[PDB]
Amino acid sequence: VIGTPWQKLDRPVSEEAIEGMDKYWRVTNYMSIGQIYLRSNPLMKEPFTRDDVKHRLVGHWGTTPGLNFLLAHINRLIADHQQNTVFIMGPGHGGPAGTSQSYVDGTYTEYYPNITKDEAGLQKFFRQFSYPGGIPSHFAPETPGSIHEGGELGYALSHAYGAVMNNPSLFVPCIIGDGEAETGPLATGWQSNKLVNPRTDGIVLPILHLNGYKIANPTILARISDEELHDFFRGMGYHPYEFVAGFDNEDHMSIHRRFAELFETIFDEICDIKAAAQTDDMTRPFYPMLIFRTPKGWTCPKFIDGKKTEGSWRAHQVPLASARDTEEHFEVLKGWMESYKPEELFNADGSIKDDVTAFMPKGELRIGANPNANGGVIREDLKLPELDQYEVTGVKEYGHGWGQVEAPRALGAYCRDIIKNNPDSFRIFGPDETASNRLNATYEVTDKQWDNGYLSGLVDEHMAVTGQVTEQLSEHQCEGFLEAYLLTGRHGIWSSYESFVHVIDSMLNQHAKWLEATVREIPWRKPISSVNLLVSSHVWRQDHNGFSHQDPGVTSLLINKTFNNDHVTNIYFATDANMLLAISEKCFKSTNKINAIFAGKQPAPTWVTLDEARAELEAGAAEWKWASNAENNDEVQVVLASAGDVPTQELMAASDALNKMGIKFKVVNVVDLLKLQSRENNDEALTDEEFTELFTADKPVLFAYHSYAQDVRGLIYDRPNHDNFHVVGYKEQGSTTTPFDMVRVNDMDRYALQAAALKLIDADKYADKIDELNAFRKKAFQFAVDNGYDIPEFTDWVYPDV
Amino acid sequence: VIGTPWQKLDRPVSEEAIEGMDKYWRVTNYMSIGQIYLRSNPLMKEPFTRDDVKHRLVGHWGTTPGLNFLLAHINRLIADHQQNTVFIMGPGHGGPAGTSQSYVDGTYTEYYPNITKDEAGLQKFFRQFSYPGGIPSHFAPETPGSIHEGGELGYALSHAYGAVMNNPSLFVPCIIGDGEAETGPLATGWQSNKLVNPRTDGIVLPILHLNGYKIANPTILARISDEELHDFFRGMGYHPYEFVAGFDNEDHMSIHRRFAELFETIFDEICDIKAAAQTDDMTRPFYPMLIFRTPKGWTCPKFIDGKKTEGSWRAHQVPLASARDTEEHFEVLKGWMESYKPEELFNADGSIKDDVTAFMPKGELRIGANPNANGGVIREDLKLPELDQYEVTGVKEYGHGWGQVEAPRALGAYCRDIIKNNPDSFRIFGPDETASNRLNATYEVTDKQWDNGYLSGLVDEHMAVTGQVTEQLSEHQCEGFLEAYLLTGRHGIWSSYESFVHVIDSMLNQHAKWLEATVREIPWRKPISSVNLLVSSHVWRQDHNGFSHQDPGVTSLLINKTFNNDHVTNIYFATDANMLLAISEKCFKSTNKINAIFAGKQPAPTWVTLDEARAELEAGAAEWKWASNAENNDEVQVVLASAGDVPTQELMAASDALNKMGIKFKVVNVVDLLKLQSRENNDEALTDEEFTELFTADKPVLFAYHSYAQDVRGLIYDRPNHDNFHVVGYKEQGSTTTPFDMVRVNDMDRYALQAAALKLIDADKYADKIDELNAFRKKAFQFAVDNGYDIPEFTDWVYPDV
Ligand SMILES: Cc1ncc(C[n+]2csc(CCOP(=O)(O)OP(=O)(O)O)c2C)c(N)n1
Ligand SMILES: Cc1ncc(C[n+]2csc(CCOP(=O)(O)OP(=O)(O)O)c2C)c(N)n1
Ligand SMILES: [Mg+2]
Ligand SMILES: [Mg+2]
Ligand code: NA
Repeated sequence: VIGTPWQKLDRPVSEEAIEGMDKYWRVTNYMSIGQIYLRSNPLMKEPFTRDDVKHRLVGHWGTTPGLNFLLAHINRLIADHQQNTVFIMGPGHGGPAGTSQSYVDGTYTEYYPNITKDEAGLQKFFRQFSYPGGIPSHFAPETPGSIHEGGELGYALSHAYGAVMNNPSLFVPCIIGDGEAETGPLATGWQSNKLVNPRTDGIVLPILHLNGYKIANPTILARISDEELHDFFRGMGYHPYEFVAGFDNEDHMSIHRRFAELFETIFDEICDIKAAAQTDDMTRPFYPMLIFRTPKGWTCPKFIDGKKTEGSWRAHQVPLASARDTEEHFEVLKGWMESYKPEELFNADGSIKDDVTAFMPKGELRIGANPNANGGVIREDLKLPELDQYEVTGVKEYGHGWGQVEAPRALGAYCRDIIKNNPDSFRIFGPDETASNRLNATYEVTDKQWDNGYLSGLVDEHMAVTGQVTEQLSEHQCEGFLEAYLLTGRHGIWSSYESFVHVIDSMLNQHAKWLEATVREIPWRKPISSVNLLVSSHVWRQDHNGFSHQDPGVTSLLINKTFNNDHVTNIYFATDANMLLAISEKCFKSTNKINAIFAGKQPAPTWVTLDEARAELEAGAAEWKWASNAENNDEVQVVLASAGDVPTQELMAASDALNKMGIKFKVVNVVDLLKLQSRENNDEALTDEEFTELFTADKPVLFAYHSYAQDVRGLIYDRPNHDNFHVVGYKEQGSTTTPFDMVRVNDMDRYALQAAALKLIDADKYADKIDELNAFRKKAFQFAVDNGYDIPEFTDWVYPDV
Repeated sequence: VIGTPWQKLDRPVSEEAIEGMDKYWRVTNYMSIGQIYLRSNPLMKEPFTRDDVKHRLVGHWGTTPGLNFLLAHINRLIADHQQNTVFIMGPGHGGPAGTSQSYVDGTYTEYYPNITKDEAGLQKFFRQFSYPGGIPSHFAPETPGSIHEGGELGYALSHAYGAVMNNPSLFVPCIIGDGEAETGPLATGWQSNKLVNPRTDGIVLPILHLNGYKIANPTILARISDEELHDFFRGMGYHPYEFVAGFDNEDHMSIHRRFAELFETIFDEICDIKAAAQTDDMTRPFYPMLIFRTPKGWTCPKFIDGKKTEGSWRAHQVPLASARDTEEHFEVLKGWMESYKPEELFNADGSIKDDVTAFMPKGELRIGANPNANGGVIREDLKLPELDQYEVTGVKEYGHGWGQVEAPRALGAYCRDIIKNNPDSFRIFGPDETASNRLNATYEVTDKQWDNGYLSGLVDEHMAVTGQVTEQLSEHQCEGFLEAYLLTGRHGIWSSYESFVHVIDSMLNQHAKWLEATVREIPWRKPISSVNLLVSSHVWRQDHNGFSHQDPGVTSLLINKTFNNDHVTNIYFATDANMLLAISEKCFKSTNKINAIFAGKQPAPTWVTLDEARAELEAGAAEWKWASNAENNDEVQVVLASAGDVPTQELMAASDALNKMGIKFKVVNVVDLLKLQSRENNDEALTDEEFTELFTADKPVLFAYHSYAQDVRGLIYDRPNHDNFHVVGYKEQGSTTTPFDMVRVNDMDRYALQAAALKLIDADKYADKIDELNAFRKKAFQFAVDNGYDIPEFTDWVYPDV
């Protein structure tokens, strides 16, 4: 247990804590200006001149003094209440407030010992910000206290609410840009309070950083009427509180005492909710939220060159951009930095004075030290059930190609038992598609968590106020809740229709960037559990939905996060349920990855046994020798290779026909796609030797790919024999139609694959046969048009091993 | 002018209009069930049996009777008020309601003459729905009345509000799923009423289709308290009205008269707002919105096999899934279809009776006929200013490589004059980045439109209640507002930081799917203006922001919409301002495309004159003969090729050094990326002959690519000489650092490009020189680390032609 959660003070905030927070706000504003502007002379010691100013002024002042004021007060709250706390910096461009926080709390020098608490360390700390060889301008993963960089805005609320799930002792003050609140993902993030339980989850306090402006415009929420702004928050289930300061001549000590009093009223309401939830965990409370309305750039010069800067969008990035180049801007910078009175905040040796930090929390309650902001320190491996009990044993009993299993059901049973063994640390998220993607075996041991109105057992099923599955129709919510659930040390999986994974392409990009920077250079940030995404209800079988639902291209996005032997991204094609089991175990043991797990939810054959899946998964691609009919590679006339459930079923039927014609081939199944890349691009890929053993040195290779052929063409560009591959993939053809027609129109059906194999072997010899196969594809299409189902010769085919 | 806009009735709705709407609702519910369930016998004529039921039951009933009821009432409104109207079907899976609407209004048989108004046409209409060789299950572009398919949910509101911009006569009732309202893009779409003006724009009426459920869960908005739901809408600037029906035994005629009365009160409020805005166009009104709370699946069987189906998520997809297979489900289907009393709705010949449609609008006011739902019928070409006045004439006057122009400023001036010449039909959208991306020359002739609070001329600049630029910090809003502005017949452009274009990858996928289906098979849907996106503030120069802002990969997404010689997608690399001008003119003349226009906003050289840009753009890739030093292709030792402003600047400096060494090369610039694909993949690409003329038949090619190398490797896989290309691209390296360091760490700097050229020519001979160049890259990096700016030898370089 960290601290003493949800305790009220029952005395006023002390005057010493008020004095300490004003000194914090002054020193963190002074050091944030020093990080943006100074390359030397951090204490302005004689002579202080333009030569001490950076030659490239980069970074963002406007948000920063607001964040520094909130951080003084959240620090005071943590210390006085001993409250386990992680904050979220929505305006992540306020990086200097997050680095200043960790430098004051002492974690900065603990994690970066060269950056010491004295004049030399402070000089290094100022220069390194947003500087070559230095550190980022945002609240990046290399800053203690960060689980959210806030560069791509929108995800502050889903991260906050995912951090509190199953974390009943944790408070998260979530600071949200008022410009960020104009994004789609932030606007739906406020609704998450219908999806957490005040007994079994922790508490988010949204703090809208309503400083009036974004980069070059006012914000929508700051300029609507105050009545509308409070109705809006009350309508989303909050009790809004509003604080306004800095627009008049109120002295800063008075401002701190009024804010401390308000924050204590808010925290007491949060403690009342937490106490009441011990008894009534079914009534959803109106959780507090705070509208914090202060001038953008607060405390900077009111006008610069005749233009209003404090209280304007003009304060967003770098005011005084000529500070190194003109004596006029320099004297303004000098007066601005002097206004914080640093001679009162630092000792002669350059260390921040004890009276500046006496009010701060200590130990693991410090924002920079709390293990929830470095969740791999808390993470334990999952207690996994043995995988063999889930195996589809039909392949062993009856043969390769057996049955009509819906593959994700085996993963549903495996996840049900992972939840039973890990009942508060593994969650499932889905955008109203957990049952549609066939993971509903999980409801045998838990419920979908819904903290909103119930009506009747005739409609509400598998649903309760606490539970380990969460659904909302928003891929941004599912991906963001899971990312923070992992960042805080826990585990989970989500599923999405494949075409709609694209809604969250950019969130995958950012969490991959967070992993890239972590595995490269932040070894104190310990490994977290991977993002596991079941990508299902895929392009080949959108029977009720059609063309808008046909887009497997998240493969191509994921390929753009495969560099530097970081190994943070995996793309897996589950050939059947036993392959899906073997991939899922590997994913659930893995850390520091995004694992995209492709699997079809339609009834489909099972190709391999579980032991076979385990071996083939490790290599990444495998010959299926029981399907190949060639003696050796030299007798091969064509290599039949596939990745994906439906391309594999059509390739296997093509193999059956080609065997019956007397054609010699081998069959290669591909599961771990990036293992096709060269070793020069991927030091864990097949070697050239192993790749040539599979694909041959010089025989044609027909490759039936689940996604866009471009992916495979690009990945194998420097591989031996790559000129001999013919990659057939989805090609933006399809609608609501029958299973055969959907593969027919992308030349992926068994008949077109058999024709393409013959064209690669001898197009002249097999010209008539290729025409007969193309005519059969037309007869089977007319059959579907006339009859309303596919030709039995297509539907009824079973691999002959069965 | 269409109809008589914004007119009140000042009499009650007639009883004949009530009788007509109930007959519409019955016939459209009956035909929607017929589209999902029947392959023959649409009038249930003796014998009606299981053999008339489809063998594959696909499609979605639950939303559909709600939409059919709203469409009866919107049709009655249009006819009685003569109101120019386009609706939006947010729950686009209710396709059978949109096809039934067009079949009743008569547009279906006008556009599809085989689908006649009689028993044979009705049989064909039932069978073809969601059927092989037939039509989609959603409200696809091939349905008259659609500008929004609604397959990927979320975009109903941004499309509605973009359709009304500069369309002051147009009413848009926007029907929004209550599950769809849980998405990010829909949640921020409600805020668009701060961005339209009630005098100069038209009026959206949001209608929340609050049927209680999504696929397998209740919805957040249906289960929060009613007080919260109305506070929420009032807080977002609406006057909420709520209608509840179908949960008790109220007869349907009574329901229609109560709804007609409410819809008239709402429409009168909208007419009051429109009249008042003629005089006061600065006070933002509280626009009506309608909460429409009815049971999901309304009018279907209350229980099926003991499970509650009407008023449940169970009604979402296909109830009675055994209708063909068991006599029990069949008799339920038979009784359900009989309950609409089709013998009263159709004549003996199968035509819908006159008394069913006498209340409907006629002519171009019909939902299926209105030209705003087929905007290419209204679209006129833009009146474009002559391009030569914008040319950067420095290349002609002083030489190739001249100056420090910020390229988008030339496009800003060109757009300013396009707005002046087309003052109500060309808009700019940006997510608070129009000025940051250097398009603010537009504010010389218009303002950013902001219909929300003003405070002071010291902060509000270039901003007014009417104007032709729109900014909100949401890429979903900008892309959705523009898509509908184009779909309704107008023109425009938006700009985004490159990394964040990814937020709307999935919207690009869907608008490309809408274009694919239109150019393939819907020739009555006339060409619309293209989506033009300036992709700027790119990966090489995110000086204030860093690694989260470094992701040029929308190239790779766009490559997955390049099939079938549809030619709906273009990827352009603007080498400099004159190239950007030539690309922008081509884009602004183009139709039926998505044009992604890559350009850097940093000060940069200008390489080509405007006439040169015009020629080179047409071919797609061009030799720069003034930069090449080789006699002919056979004397070339390496081809130096680049795509993108910064790769081109570094390649040109590498060319200068290589010339000075005595190395023979040629320089090829690539602007129209997909023109590198083979003709077999793209019938408008360079031919093999033209491609070999540029890249040689067998010399090494060093290709400095702006984005991820994978893209170029995949596109050239079947091109002559492709094995000799070495593609250098971004590789997930970088942070907030200097311009040289950012290209250094991706091996893109001039020194690494010169080294790679030497390694391709003779790695043994030039081993020492390659070491010297790699050491210089380390000295220039240490220089930046020590001094805080790049080495003058790097920054001060100018191509020697200048
Ligand atoms: C998704 C996304 N779109 C665009 C941007 C570009 N951008 C960086 S800061 C910023 C304005 C942020 O304004 P606000 O949230 O109000 O922050 P503050 O005023 O506290 O600086 C924008 C538009 C972004 N970072 N993320
Ligand atoms: C962005 C997105 N995510 C997921 C889906 C999958 N899906 C199709 S319908 C649907 C439920 C829609 O519920 P609602 O909007 O309430 O529509 P209605 O109840 O009127 O059928 C979902 C989850 C989708 N179509 N779009
Ligand atoms: Mg702001
Ligand atoms: Mg619904
Ligand atoms: Na090759």
